[PDB]
Amino acid sequence: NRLKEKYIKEVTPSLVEKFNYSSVMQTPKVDKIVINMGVGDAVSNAKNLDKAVEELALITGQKPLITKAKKSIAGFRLREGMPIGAKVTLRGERMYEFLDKLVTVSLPRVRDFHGVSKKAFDGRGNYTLGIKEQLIFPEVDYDLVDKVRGMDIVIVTTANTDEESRELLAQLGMPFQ
Amino acid sequence: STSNGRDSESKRLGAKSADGQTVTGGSILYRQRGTKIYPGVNVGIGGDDTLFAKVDGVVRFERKGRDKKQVSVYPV
Amino acid sequence: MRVNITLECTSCKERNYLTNKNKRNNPDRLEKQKYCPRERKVTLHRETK
Amino acid sequence: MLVPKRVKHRREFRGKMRGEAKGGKEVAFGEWGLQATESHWITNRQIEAARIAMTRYMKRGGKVWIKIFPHKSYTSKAIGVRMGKGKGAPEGWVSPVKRGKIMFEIAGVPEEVAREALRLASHKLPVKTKIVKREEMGGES
Amino acid sequence: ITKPDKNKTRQKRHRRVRNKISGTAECPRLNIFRSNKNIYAQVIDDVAGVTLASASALDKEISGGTKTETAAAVGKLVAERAAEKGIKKVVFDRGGYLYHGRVQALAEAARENGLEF
RNA sequence: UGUGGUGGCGAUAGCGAGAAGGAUACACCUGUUCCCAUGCCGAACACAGAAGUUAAGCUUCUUAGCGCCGAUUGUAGUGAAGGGUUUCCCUUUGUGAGAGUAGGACGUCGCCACGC
RNA sequence: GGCGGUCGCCUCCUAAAAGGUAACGGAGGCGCCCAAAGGUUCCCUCAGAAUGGUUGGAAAUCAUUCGAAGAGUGUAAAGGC
RNA sequence: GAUGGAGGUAGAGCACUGUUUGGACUAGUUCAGAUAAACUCCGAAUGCCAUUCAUUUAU
Ligand SMILES: [Zn+2]
Repeated sequence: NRLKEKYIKEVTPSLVEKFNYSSVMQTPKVDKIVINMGVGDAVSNAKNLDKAVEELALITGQKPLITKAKKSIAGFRLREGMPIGAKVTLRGERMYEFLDKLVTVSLPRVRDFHGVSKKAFDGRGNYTLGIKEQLIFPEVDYDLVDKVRGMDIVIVTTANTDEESRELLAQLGMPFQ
Repeated sequence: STSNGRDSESKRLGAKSADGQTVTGGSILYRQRGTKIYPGVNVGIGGDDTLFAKVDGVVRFERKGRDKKQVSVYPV
Repeated sequence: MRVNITLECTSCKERNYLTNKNKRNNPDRLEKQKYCPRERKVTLHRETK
Repeated sequence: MLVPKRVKHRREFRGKMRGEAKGGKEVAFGEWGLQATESHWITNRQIEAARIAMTRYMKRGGKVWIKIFPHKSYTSKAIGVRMGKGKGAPEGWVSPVKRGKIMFEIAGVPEEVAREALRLASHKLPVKTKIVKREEMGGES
Repeated sequence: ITKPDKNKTRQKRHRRVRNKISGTAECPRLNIFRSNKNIYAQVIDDVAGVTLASASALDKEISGGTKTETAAAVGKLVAERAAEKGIKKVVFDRGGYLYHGRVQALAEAARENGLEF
């Protein structure tokens, strides 16, 4: 779609030269994108995962999973298997459209332009964004929203050393500092 | 004035036929809890892990790889 | 809550089996396809009211 | 008195010492040792009495290693009570010591202070003893 | 990330198929290999540890299609060739695959041309 | 011979470090029309393929750092037969460890297919 | 002797490397539960730790890398997996 | 007497669970040293079960 051209036409020559890759298999990629919502409020009101899921599906053409307890802790009134949050996974074209709407439309709606921190790379080459609310997107609306909540993002790639992903990630967008 | 004092009946577990002994079909070879010993050629397992012959032959206790044991029965 | 029970055949009316159930878990009557020895056949047996 | 935190069993058997030490028969951390030549039980109070006597004599400190720990409990019944019902209540702690075991170690102090201190510790104890030094290996400083 | 190889994940299922299936000389073992461009087949007895017949996908002379149709030819070939060696009573080891796709094609062709399963 | 497959034998067969290789084969890789699939996702499993590449798996070769297999002689115990106080200790005769070591070891045996 | 406790059944130690073995010896459980928590066919692999991530904190839920078992097994403990 | 076997005791060991002493360290793992009846990576002497076996003997 939009970036396969961009890879095979701007970036793969760059990255293949910057680290002197003897093969093109060696060039990193983007494998997944996984979205998280930590609700933690089906504890009280059962009608909270519902809105979380409505918003996340307004984003992407995909009904999200439902993550449950996985154990029972009394600090949060948790039994086992109390459905807590929802998640989504994105392959192929769902990833490039979503990255494009992240870099070119949605993200800059956030003010105080701190972009993306750099203590955010796991030490192995995958990256995780951060979002506080939901209003940052053109798929969301004004009134329908009722809570200030936002979503976690993780972008996983095939890279050994962090800096390789640093470049392969800035080169496609994601306006770092 | 003690609160101990109770036990259960002994169960007579162990080996009921020897290595190198000839045996007729159906005879018990070993009573156990769980598989301490495993079943081999021409031997079955019961409902509570007892091992029995299926065929008449001689009994041979062997070694199952590195850390397990086997019983087999071999007809003449 | 657990109660012993009898399942009765539905064509020849012979009580062929004895079994269990929990009657706050299963409120209605059990129903199984069991071999009926009088007719030498598999038949719908049902629990005696 | 030394006491084990958190035992797993409240009572246990006693026997059967049958002397010969299984473990530390050489000096490990100090320069001088106190080795038992008979086999006996040694209690909390005997160890503390010996330790206090040994440390008081060494003005300017030095260092002292106690190498014997009471793991095993006692029990006992009371006067005026007939034989019969279950074990008594636990009263005490002990360690069994077999002949050969080194029990204390001292360093940082010349011979005579160390020898006098080990002499004063042994009169507090129910065993016969010797005094030993680190003798000869690949390296003994 | 580390994608695992598929061949080890199917060795791990093959070793559990084989706790039941095994082949003697009255009832040899019809095995199957399925690679990215072929499928193979051997007829194996295990007390002696040997092969009695075989047929391979695109090694010898099969072609006339390159859909699943390559498999049915191999099934028919091992059927004929094993009936040449006095063999009718084999047992089928799937490998670790499903009895579903182009392994089912080979198996079916085996059952039409001489081998009772 | 080389490679693919499928088997026996207690890892002496394993782990980690290092190199090399694409002849066929093995793989990664490319797609979702059709058989089938995701408690979301063609990721997997299923199928259609053959642009691209030896980077990763795979194969071969070097390495005794980690595991594994370890003798010999000395002890500890203990069958029989005897002696002191009998808590415990000792002497004859037979058996003999666990530790700790000298050494071994980077597999060995077999069937099928194709290529040289 | 009385008062106190105990009286059937299961698991461990005592128990002396087959089986068996006392004491008002040392420790615990049972008098049920499950219509699936039974049968069978396919498929799967755990507990933790470290790193990042908005609410969210040590610890709910996401991603990666180490991880032979340090988990689970309706219910006591042993033997098994 | 010879040959095969089942089994965890006397040792002694710290891989697993309890109990425990010194030292280095750091997050803000390590080096040594002990110990056990209900601990075990290990493991005897003897006893026990067998055998178309052998030599004496009489059950
Ligand atoms: Zn009827």
